[PDB]
Amino acid sequence: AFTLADRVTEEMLADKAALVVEVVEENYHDAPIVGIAVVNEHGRFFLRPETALADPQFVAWLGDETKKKSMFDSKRAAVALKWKGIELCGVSFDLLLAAYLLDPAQGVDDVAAAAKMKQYEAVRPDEAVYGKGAKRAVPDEPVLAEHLVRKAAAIWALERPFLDELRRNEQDRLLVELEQPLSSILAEMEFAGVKVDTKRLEQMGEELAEQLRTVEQRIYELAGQEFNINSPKQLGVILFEKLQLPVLKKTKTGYSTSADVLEKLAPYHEIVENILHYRQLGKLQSTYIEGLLKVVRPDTKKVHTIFNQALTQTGRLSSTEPNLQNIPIRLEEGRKIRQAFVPSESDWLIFAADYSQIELRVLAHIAEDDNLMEAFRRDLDIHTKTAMDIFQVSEDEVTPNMRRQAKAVNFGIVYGISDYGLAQNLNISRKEAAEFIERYFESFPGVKRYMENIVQEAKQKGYVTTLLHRRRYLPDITSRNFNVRSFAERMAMNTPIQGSAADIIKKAMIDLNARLKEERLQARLLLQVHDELILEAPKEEMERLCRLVPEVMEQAVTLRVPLKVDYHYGSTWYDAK
DNA sequence: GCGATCACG
DNA sequence: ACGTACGTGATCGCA
Ligand SMILES: [Mg+2]
Repeated sequence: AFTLADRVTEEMLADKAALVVEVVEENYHDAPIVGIAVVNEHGRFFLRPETALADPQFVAWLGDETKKKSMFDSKRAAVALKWKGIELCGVSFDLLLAAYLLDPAQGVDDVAAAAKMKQYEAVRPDEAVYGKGAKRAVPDEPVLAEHLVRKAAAIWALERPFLDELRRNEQDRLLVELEQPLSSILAEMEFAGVKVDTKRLEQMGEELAEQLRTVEQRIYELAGQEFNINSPKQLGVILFEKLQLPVLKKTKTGYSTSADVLEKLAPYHEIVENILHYRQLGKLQSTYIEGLLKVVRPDTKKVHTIFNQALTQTGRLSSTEPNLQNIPIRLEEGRKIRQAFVPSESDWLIFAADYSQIELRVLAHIAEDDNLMEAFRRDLDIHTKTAMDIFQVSEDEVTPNMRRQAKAVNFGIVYGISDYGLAQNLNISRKEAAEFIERYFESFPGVKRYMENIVQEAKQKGYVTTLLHRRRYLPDITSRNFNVRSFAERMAMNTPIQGSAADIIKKAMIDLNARLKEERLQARLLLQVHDELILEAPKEEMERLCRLVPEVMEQAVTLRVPLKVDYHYGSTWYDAK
């Protein structure tokens, strides 16, 4: 039972409560709050938001850091409230982040899924209540109120068991000192948004519609026929049946036309280079011009991403609607998209700071590999040094092709090395790749010992860990299926590296936000892209940021090798290079 | 809805 | 003998 309240009472404002501030729309930016539930020592309450959020005592309670709240996905509530000019403080327990740290593979995305981890089933999945996709809707008040009170009651009854298990895992500080403070910082970043130069985007797309038409007509002429270049089935028929190009592959999905296949097919027909170019331009038009403009707010011309903090299996963030972690940079034609990402105020600039080789520096630290540690203590070009070691040549004798192949070896080492995977990447034989790998481990025997030991540890304990005690369970490590077991072995090798790098930049974000506040700088974090942080600030703060941001990022943790941070700034994101 | 594809670190 | 590089999200075509 619970109270369907018509007005806020003092009983509802106790100094510890489970709080539900329900936002049903997936994108919570400027979205409605459909209902509120409070569970505390005095009872269970459902409040209508138009009543509660207009009540000064309830708003003061929400903003009082000394009034502690337990929630699920507090960032969603905090951001929805920010759009209403209401501050949420005092969130001491977030069940979504607790569940994520205990086991990221559960895919916990609602209270019911977290509750099932502790045999609590007296709450419905959100999808059962609201529906999926187009059939989605807020139910009538009796159904909605019971659901919100059941979620608040579940949070109330799950905080202790979840904290107990986090404690046993030595993850309690990871929740309270890393993920929960980070959630508030991410909320600020998403709410600030990034300003988009939409007229430049519209022009850029224009440059693109003309070039697409040009290459599309060239492809039709070369194919001797007009067809749907973007259809995988149709392209494969044109290439491999009409034009009779060679098929170097498997499976029975018609034919693969991925860029790695087309790059090998290019010497056989002029059409292949044009299809690759058409693919590049069409990706920019559909995803990064048209798709971006769809989610720009028409009034402010800002995009407000949502950073999913409880999704990836390694501890990284992800970014949605739009994804601001995969904006084009590698080819110049795509890189120009970043000219459309601009500071949100006049006379401000974009400032970008990135870790240099954080994953291999983490590997040097965790493996305690003498040669790799010394390479970073000398601040060597790690791919040139790896080439020197594996091909047994002096620095002057490293050719560009040697550095390229050594770089691919380094990628494989971080991903979880295999002769098959390296051979596929470098387009060489498994035996040739195995020789590269053997040479690598002769030069980096500590890395070899580390990789052997971490796979054995994953088998023994059932999971692997990161520097700050994030965990990933790997039950497939004991599979008698070669493919299944090999997947788990690569995850055992990769997750402590990628995940520790994620831990470090998350701590850097917390440290940076604190330093920006101490210095009373106007600079603000806008984005994180795995190993880099993107800020905007007044032009008059650039000199201070050039010293502050790299130092904070470099000092976030202390490893057996230095951390190194590069930085750039300019008038647009493109120019911060 | 799902696989293929390609964008990023 | 075995055959996938690690981690993500958006779009498209097609069933
Ligand atoms: Mg970098």
